[PDB]
Amino acid sequence: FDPSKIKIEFTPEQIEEFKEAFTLFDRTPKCEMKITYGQCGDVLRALGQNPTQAEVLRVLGKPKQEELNSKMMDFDTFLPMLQHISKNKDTGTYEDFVEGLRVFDKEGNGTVMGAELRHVLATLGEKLTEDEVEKLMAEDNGCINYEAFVKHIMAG
Amino acid sequence: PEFDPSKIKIEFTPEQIEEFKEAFTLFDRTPKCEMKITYGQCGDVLRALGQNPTQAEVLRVLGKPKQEELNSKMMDFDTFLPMLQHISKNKDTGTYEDFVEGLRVFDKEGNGTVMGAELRHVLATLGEKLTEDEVEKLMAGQEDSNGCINYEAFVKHIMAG
Amino acid sequence: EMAAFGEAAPYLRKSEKERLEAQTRPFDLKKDVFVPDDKEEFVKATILSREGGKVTAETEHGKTVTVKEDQVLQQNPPKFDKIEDMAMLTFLHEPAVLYNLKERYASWMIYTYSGLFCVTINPYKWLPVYNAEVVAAYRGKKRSEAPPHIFSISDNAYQYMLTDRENQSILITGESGAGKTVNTKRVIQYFAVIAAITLEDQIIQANPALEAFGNAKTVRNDNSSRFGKFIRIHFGATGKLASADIETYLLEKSRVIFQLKAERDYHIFYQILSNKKPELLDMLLITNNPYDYAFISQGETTVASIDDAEELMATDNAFDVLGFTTEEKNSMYKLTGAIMHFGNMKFKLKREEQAEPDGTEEADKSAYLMGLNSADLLKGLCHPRVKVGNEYVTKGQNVQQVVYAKGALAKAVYERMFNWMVTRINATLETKQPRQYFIGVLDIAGFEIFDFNSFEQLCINFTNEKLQQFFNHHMFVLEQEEYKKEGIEWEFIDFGMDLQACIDLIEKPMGIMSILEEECMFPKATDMTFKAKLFDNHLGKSSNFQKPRNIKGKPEAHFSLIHYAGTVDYNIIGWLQKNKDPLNETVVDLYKKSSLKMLSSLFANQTVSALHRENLNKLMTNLRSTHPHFVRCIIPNETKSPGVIDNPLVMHQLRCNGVLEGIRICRKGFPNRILYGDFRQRYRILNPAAIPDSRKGAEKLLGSLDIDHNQYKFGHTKVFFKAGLLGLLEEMRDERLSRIITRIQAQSRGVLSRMEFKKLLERRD
Amino acid sequence: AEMAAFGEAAPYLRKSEKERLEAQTRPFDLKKDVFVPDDKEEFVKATILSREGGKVTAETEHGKTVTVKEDQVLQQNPPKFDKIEDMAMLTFLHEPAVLYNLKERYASWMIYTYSGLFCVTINPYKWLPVYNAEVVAAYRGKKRSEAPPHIFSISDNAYQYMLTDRENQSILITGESGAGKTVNTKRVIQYFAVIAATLEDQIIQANPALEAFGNAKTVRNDNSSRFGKFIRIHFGATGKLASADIETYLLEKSRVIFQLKAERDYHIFYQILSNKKPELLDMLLITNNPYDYAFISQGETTVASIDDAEELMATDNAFDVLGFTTEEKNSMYKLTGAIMHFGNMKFKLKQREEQAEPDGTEEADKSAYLMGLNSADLLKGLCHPRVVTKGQNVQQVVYAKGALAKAVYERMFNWMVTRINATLETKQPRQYFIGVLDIAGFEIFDFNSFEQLCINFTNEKLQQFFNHHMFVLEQEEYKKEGIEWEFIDFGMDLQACIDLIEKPMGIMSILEEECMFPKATDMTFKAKLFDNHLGKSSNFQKPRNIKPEAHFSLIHYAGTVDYNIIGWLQKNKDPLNETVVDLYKKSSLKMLSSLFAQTVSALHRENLNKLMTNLRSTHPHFVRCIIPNETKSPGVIDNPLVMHQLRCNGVLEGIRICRKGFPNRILYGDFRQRYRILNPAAIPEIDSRKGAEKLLGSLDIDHNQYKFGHTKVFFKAGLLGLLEEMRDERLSRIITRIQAQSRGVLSRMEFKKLLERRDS
Ligand SMILES: COC(=O)N1CCN(Cc2cccc(NC(=O)Nc3ccc(C)nc3)c2F)CC1
Ligand SMILES: COC(=O)N1CCN(Cc2cccc(NC(=O)Nc3ccc(C)nc3)c2F)CC1
Ligand SMILES: Nc1ncnc2c1ncn2[C@@H]1O[C@H](COP(=O)(O)OP(=O)(O)O)[C@@H](O)[C@H]1O
Ligand SMILES: Nc1ncnc2c1ncn2[C@@H]1O[C@H](COP(=O)(O)OP(=O)(O)O)[C@@H](O)[C@H]1O
Ligand code: VO4
Ligand code: VO4
Ligand SMILES: [Mg+2]
Ligand SMILES: [Mg+2]
Repeated sequence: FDPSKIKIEFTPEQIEEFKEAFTLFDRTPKCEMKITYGQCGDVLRALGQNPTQAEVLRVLGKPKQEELNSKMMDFDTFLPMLQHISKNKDTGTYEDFVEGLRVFDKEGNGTVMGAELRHVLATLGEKLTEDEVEKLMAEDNGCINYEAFVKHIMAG
Repeated sequence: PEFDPSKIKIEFTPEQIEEFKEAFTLFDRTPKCEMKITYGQCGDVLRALGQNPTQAEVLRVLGKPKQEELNSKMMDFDTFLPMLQHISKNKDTGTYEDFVEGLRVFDKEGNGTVMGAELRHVLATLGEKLTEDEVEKLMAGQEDSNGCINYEAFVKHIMAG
Repeated sequence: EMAAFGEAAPYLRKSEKERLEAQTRPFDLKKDVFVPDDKEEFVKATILSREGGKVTAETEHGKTVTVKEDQVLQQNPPKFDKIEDMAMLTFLHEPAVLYNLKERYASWMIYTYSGLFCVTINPYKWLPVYNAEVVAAYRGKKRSEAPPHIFSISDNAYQYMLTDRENQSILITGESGAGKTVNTKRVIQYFAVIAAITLEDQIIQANPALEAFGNAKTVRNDNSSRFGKFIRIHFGATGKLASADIETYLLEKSRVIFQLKAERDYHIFYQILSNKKPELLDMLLITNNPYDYAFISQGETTVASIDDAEELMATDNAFDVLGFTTEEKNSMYKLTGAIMHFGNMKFKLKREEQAEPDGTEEADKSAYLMGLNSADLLKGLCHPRVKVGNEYVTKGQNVQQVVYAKGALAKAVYERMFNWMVTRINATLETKQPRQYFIGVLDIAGFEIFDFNSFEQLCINFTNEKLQQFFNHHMFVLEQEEYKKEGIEWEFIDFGMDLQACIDLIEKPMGIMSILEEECMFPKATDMTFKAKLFDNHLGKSSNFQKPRNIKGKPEAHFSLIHYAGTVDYNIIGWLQKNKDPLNETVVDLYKKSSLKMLSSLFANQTVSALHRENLNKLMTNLRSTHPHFVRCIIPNETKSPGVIDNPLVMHQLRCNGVLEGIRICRKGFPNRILYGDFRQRYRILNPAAIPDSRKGAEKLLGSLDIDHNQYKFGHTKVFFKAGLLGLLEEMRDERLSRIITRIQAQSRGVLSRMEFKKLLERRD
Repeated sequence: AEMAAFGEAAPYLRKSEKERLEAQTRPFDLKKDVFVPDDKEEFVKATILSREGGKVTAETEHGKTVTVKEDQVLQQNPPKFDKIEDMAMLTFLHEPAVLYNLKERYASWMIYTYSGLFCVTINPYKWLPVYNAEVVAAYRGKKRSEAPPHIFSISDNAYQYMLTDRENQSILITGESGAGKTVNTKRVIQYFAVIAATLEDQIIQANPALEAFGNAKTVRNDNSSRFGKFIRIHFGATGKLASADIETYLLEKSRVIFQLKAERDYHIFYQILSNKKPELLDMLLITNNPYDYAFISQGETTVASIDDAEELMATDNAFDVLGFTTEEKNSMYKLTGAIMHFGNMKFKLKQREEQAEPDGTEEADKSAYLMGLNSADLLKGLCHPRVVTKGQNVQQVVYAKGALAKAVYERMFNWMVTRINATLETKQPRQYFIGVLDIAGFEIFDFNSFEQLCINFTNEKLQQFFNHHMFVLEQEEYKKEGIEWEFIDFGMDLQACIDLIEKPMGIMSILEEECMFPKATDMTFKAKLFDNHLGKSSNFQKPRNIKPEAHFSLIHYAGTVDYNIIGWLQKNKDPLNETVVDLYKKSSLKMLSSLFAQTVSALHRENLNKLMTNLRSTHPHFVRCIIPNETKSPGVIDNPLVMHQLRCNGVLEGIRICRKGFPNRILYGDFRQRYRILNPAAIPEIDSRKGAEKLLGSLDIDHNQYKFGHTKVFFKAGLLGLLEEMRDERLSRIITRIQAQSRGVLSRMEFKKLLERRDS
């Protein structure tokens, strides 16, 4: 197996802190400490990681939509996945994020129109849903100061 | 003491000498009919005998005379003949092409024609100026129906005469 | 994927199977060549023998030819088949270019990039490549992902405008029927559709309205433009469509009253007579027969490719969308009808040599529609008033004199009505919306040679000559000047592309126009005093001026002019009258005192050659303050045959256009250049670490990339890019932007997931 | 004098053979006699006393002891080069050689100097006897060797180029305000009009008529041109004077109703008020006091150098010679008087509403009477313009009143130009033209507004026209013709500054866009300029306030100008009361009715680009006018002021391209037509290039001074001067031989008569 070759570097105290956190995602009636394949990414993010949809699907072993909705996963199968995702450090700099949003700044002024940023985030890259964009965005005239916005998304 | 006409060799045939003697004689205006010319009428006799010297060239064979010498200094045929021989030696009298190129300067539109009044002005003001009398005698006749001269035809005319 | 283009996809880019076929086609670089052909310019061949400086090859048809080593040209490997940009070809020569174009055309791919300009061959068949789906498919695409198309040129011009902060022009060249009007209308379609995501509706409808009055069937084109035009599309500082305007140049007045054998008058006359709107025939007091109207029935009356009935609906609808009132539309139709009746006014000699009317019926109808008195009209035409000093007396006129005057008036009404319509379209297109830039589109009347060439062919062909020189100056003069001015190591190349000798023959003092203008100021001047002055000043003096090449049976001429696109034989009869354009002032005064408001205003207001030369020099300056983008339209054959290429005809156009020379300056030079500040704004995203000064920033940024460092040069104010470097930097920027947005989204997903986890932790099942 | 047909002008044009010899034999040592930099005089003459370790110790001409570096020391030109006519012929070409040549000629009242193919002229501030019919006669056809530098010489050369090259010419006269552009423009016209000698009389009288209405006293010039103009003088194919026309550009409308402290309104107002023609004061219903008329008395009213009485006679006479009728002249005077009364119309607010109403009717009555209007209609139109009426406060009426006065004046000026053109038009055939350009020159006042930007932008564009022709097109010509040439960067390019003013997102463009926003203010316009250009455009800076306040600085070619942006939006839009305009259309005065039968920056930019194209289709000849000092002092030179003008004009760079390049060129066919006379044997009567190679190779000349191009032979200007002397001497020899042959014919004709009497 690919998860079997991965070495657990977390302290026993860290394991238990991820274990206590994992419990809030468990929706099993008998509380058997299990989450669906489709909610792995949400737990990885809750635990401080920021993987792409592609990265989550790779640690899950390229699952089908049926596996995402109904295949179960315990803490023991999740912990090696968390360790692998924890290894990636090329998550993009503050300068990359500002340079990316600067593309959409039609003039000099370090602002972008709210509707344009909402469109870009919902159409380009790994598309966010209109629900995710509304929750994320909720603007000054109706413009976003993209340098502040990057500081905001990176602090959260 | 020596002279510049004395060093010149007479190459004309005795028959030519006698022909030039009569021509020289027809220009005689002396009161005693002595058959002598003034220094100033030498150019005329040189030209009548087929030469075309400039005023500068005539004055040089005459030994750079004063106006008083031109009007009243008498000359016999014997002093004239060596002068005629010297003038006869100059062959750099200008080509037909030089004469056309000279008159072409005044052709404003590349016509092959020049306005009569302009040619009359040029001939009476530039170079060794002709008198208004000499220009009238030379130009008549004449200009075309519009008052223009076909220079080049005019060059052929002046060179044939 | 080519999926976003829909049904257009195969007509824009070859299939994945075909590029796998090109990638695996066996080829012998030493055998597979091009050889000259006396009937096909060049042919493909395989060398048989190899060696003593002589090569023996097997033709593609195939014959056995023996040619010299120097005459043999190498074929480009199959990888280069139907290549999108011909500046990317390994061997660049005449048959490589010709065969790339022929092969794309055989596949109905009519657009090809030629470095920084475009080549287009007329398909003579409508293809499904010009719809809103294709407009949308191209929106924002700069090469690579975007196959060659008129929408691509238009889009690229729009991006240059915003990046460089300068005005743009799309200059569409070509002979008559090459495709300039078709491509002009597709540039407009692109921008109007992009704006719709109405001014957009009105910009599109301006051309059907103008074409009805300014276009006609000639021997070369069924829809020939008989006037020139420059359409400016205005944009706001951020690139939003703001306004538009149209400038028209010199309508061919003579077509209104005269037609050659295989020609028609302006479309409108036949559109009205189609009887599609029967109320127009009744309003104009006309029949449905064009042979009843003298000025309009001299040549042809029907065109197989034109449905005059359907086109009348297009014309009338165009006016509605443009906001023309019922009085405006009706007045235009009525004046067109008045012109029709005017031509049918017959005259006869009194045993005197004075004209008098034959009948009065058509004069009565003319005057009624024009709001004039027919007794006044007929007296004005037969006895024009002349001023002696104190009293007004009349001038005598014979039938030939009245007939000439009758025609001159009709042409003046028509041209002024066309001018009114342009002004009226401009009043609609004008929005009072803030502007900052513009994209100008130039659609001239193309190069033409008829059996009979007069003054109108000289004006047309002179405009074409001036436009090719504009290409020559920009591509080979200003381009090389730019490198020097900026301190780029550059050795001057003479491309042999200069038409100044011919331009000087037509427009400079003592030239054809100047001699004509001076002759117009001499009252006793004739066509033959004019013919003599041309010969006296130019035969054996001007290389482009020659004797005519007259043939018995065919119409004769007075001289030949060696134009860029060919030698044209010109007939000088009536050029003085054409240039002066005299009008009967007695009738002009009746037009000023007209009860029909439009006619009254048309005439309320030196020579044709003076005005034409002024408009051309004004145009050439508006264009010099612009970044130009050339579209080179090519006619494939002389028989309007779809998919058929006449090799000598295509090659002649490629040569006189300087297509090869144009590709060469793009390959050898640095076609793209950007200011250091603008370079930092656009390409810092590639490596922000290299730019934590603007010139050093560009040196550090570019030096840090895995690129060929011989492909860019540093100037005093700009970075210069070789051909292909921009395309790489644009692919690298797009991929990096896609990765950054994906990382912004991954971080954003982490925030939202952490927000919800905080709600769960606060105690929320 | 010696070779003078110039009369009394001779010493003011070329120095005596006596001076030539005193110069030549004066004390001079090439190793000692040098130029050194000076912190107050730019450069000074000096004699080297010491030299050690790359440091030179010299004795100044004043004289102090200076110690400078070897690289700072510049060589003086030997006495043979004293007061040289063409500065391109100087052995050592540098800034002090040029400056001191000009200073020394000026000290001798020789105000014209050749600078290669262009000319430099320094304002004498004194009238010299160099511009009369005798001097005109003496320049006719003369070559640069037989003709001292003069404006008549530039005019004549232009005329020769026109006939030989068969192309249109232009004489472009540059300079700051008061440099001498209008003076030299009028002397170009005088030259051609005298050469021709009523068209000649009318061409000369067009300028006194235009100057009365378009010229005014500014702090810089007592006769400042407040409009630009291009005069075309038309010629027939053989060079006979045919016709003339005048194109005027943008008259300064604001001067009509407003004046700064040390300024006057247009000359005409003071000419009328002079009481020289007392019937005009009675006809116009005016007093003789300018202080009674608001519009014209804000600044100064009298100028020491101007006799307004004498000038009124010059104006009235100019109109007579131009064929203006009594009704034409009277209508112009009456409208000028109407404008004077219009400025004195007072208004007040209504008791209970922010609405204006008249405060008196006397001046309105006089205005309407002269304008052929009803004063009740005029006052109702100004207070209640029709849309149903619009409301107007006093500030609104006052502004509208001024806008209408300026519109009448400008249109009347436009009418006068058209009327002069109708007279100048002879229906005589033409083939070529010589165009003369007289713009309003570079100026800096204590207060610089929109009109100074338009003026200084025109000057900036004209210097770039010089730069482009001299250093861009010139080097381009050599390359396209295949002449061996290495590109030289002369450092003369003003595109950055031109782009800041006229390109999209520039000053004019921002202003134009702001005019299309109804809520826009002068301060919203100031913000957009700063947001787009401060720290982005090098030529755009912060103002340098001290006295009247400015909003920004513009680094122009000739200096840094501080601009005030107040009222630029209204100035650019130029709104007019359409109800009053309708009364002017329905006027009983035919003139006013005919006069009235998008933005200023848009129209100005269009006129400039039209002008630059008419000029690009001509061969240009530049005349560079220089102001010597800032006090109008005759014969006094301020070294830093002269040097600054020579630098920003690019005089030295201009001389260099003439010396290093090939300023003269001729087509092979035209070369054969003109120089075959030099040696007809070299070109027998195919091939035009081979003919030129054989002819030129056959002459005793420096064969490095000509080059063979694809279509032309290129020459050094010096070589052209030699070939012209060689052609003239050879023509004199050929005419002498034609005369010798002609004398032979006449003598042979007479001899034939003598022979027929005796021998034949
Ligand atoms: C291949 O795709 C394209 O056509 N584009 C993609 C991105 N471009 C934006 C941008 C990139 C870097 C340089 C150019 N500026 C251009 O080189 N200057 C231009 C100016 C005058 C002349 C005669 N030649 C060159 C700049 F627009 C715009 C189009
Ligand atoms: C008095 O001294 C003179 O200045 N001239 C002497 C003779 N000239 C007749 C003739 C001779 C040789 C060549 C020229 N053509 C001229 O070089 N071409 C000209 C045209 C374009 C530009 C930018 N620079 C060069 C010329 F016309 C006329 C004056
Ligand atoms: N891209 C094209 N697609 C289809 N038909 C075309 C195309 N280009 C030209 N044509 C045909 O050729 C005719 C002439 O083209 P047009 O644009 O009017 O030529 P031009 O303005 O150069 O004279 C058109 O009416 C049309 O029938
Ligand atoms: N050549 C000259 N001779 C005499 N006075 C001159 C000359 N050039 C200029 N001036 C003086 O300078 C003044 C201003 O000259 P002007 O032509 O009006 O300058 P510009 O038109 O450049 O502003 C003239 O009124 C005159 O007094
Ligand atoms: O057929 V054309 O539109 O080129 O006139
Ligand atoms: O004083 V000026 O004529 O330069 O305006
Ligand atoms: Mg067309
Ligand atoms: Mg002036």
